[PDB]
Amino acid sequence: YIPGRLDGKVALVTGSGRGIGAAVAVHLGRLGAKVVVNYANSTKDAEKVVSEIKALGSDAIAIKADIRQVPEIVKLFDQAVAHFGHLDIAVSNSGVVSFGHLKDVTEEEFDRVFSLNTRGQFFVAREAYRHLTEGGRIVLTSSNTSKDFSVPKHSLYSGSKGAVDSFVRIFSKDCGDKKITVNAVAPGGTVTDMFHEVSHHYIPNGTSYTAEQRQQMAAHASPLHRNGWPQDVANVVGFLVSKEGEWVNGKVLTLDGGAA
Amino acid sequence: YIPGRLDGKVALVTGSGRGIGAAVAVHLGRLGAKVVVNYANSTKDAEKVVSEIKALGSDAIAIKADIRQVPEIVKLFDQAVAHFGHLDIAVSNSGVVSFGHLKDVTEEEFDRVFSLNTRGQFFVAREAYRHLTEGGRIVLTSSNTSKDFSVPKHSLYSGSKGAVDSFVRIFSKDCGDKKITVNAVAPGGTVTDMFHEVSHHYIPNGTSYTAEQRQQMAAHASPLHRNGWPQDVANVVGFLVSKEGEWVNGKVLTLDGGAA
Ligand SMILES: O=c1oc2cc(O)ccc2c2oc3cc(O)ccc3c12
Ligand SMILES: O=c1oc2cc(O)ccc2c2oc3cc(O)ccc3c12
Ligand SMILES: [Cl-]
Ligand SMILES: [Cl-]
Repeated sequence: YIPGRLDGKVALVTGSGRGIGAAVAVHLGRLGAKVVVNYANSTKDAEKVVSEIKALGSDAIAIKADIRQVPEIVKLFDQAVAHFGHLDIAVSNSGVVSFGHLKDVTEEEFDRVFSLNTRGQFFVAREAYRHLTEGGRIVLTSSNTSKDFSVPKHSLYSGSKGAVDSFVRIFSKDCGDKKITVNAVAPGGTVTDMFHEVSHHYIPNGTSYTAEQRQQMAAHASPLHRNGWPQDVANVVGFLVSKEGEWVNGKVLTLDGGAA
Repeated sequence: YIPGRLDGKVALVTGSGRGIGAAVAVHLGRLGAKVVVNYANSTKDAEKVVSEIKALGSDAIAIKADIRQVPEIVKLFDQAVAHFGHLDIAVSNSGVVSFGHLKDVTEEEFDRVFSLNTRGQFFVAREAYRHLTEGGRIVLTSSNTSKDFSVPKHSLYSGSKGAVDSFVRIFSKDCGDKKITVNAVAPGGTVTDMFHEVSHHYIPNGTSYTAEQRQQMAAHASPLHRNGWPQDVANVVGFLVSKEGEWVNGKVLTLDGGAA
């Protein structure tokens, strides 16, 4: 047995096609877990991630699910257990971003956001509790915008994650009857191929700066003067889902490199 | 002009039929506002509240709305403005409580709770922003269970209010362009005719105590050794919606008599 490692464990990771989720899936594999690469859209991308994990020496399988549909969350978890025999760890990176002044937010947008970010993650936790081995791990994704960062015209998204913060604190109480810990990670601005299409929303008069200037401004918000990267979040998830992360339970960890 | 008072103002109060909302509606009337008594169920009860407000010397009107239905929120606010000429203050006391272990929470229950407590209150705020006079006031209802109090088997409700906390902080940014402040009150256990039917959920082995013992236990949780009452919340709402409450903006105030 090697401390910090996940040898002999089985982990399920949602939102694995891209960005943060992909880095998390690969990292848990690097740590020695077999990985269910759950994803929402591109099967080719997901199989890419599977292939990286196998190249590292761990087994993986891509299982698609629309996490807005609770019946698909149930089948995802059933299939995860049937394939690998058991499931120890469940990490949700499922979510969508949204912007707009309160006055302009529609019913349809509210539902688009809450169905995935809040309702979807809630039922990922339910199904993880139901399927997990004793002593397991659940990690959901919040955001620095929930409590630590105030962005005008970002109320809907901020509240979608505020819900998750409260969920995990109470989930840790309920899930203690299988000795499963429940936490959330709350990333700040993290660079992916999508960062550049939305970074203007986070800066006053953002469209009057170039993408590169906006990335650099995001970098300077941390006193370390660099951007957050998907590996930064994976590193912390990896610790939380390890044996050694056990005493962190019912908490939300803001991962912004010291910006707040 | 009398500091703290609301003379010449028009206020709309949701959830006014009963409990906290009723006390809030009557209080804003006692402070000199004309009141739209919005309610969900009993018209007779709502007209009772209207009658109290008129007996105090202020005008009031009962307008029903199902706050789960955004089209009815729009009409409620349109009708409020058409009746009184303008609207200055909007207070939501809309919500339902829910209990259950994570493992047993259904899609239907999630939706029952979030549609009112979170989605409904969000759109009350939207419509209040859209209809309010400059310099107005929006107050939503959170709960001590959002952040300050951890109740096992209460994750769904806790997260429904966690969302509201994040909403109001960001709403205060957006609503500043009409100089409207936005806050929430987060009551703890507050005695109403309903308190006794659910107080067992908040105490380990609660059903093995009598209703009166449970009420007394709730009283002892505050270092003032009394229960919270609807007037306790009304008093604070009244301050927030006054001129003198202006510098409290974007905040959630936990009203538990010092329990936390
Ligand atoms: O581009 C971003 O994407 C994000 C995404 C999130 O989920 C949370 C925060 C951010 C975020 O914060 C910033 C601060 C700046 O000064 C500049 C850019 C950003 C920026
Ligand atoms: O009965 C209650 O109803 C509530 C309703 C709420 O919305 C929040 C908190 C409570 C609450 O906290 C308690 C603590 C005790 O020790 C005993 C009873 C209660 C109790
Ligand atoms: Cl994905
Ligand atoms: Cl009501």
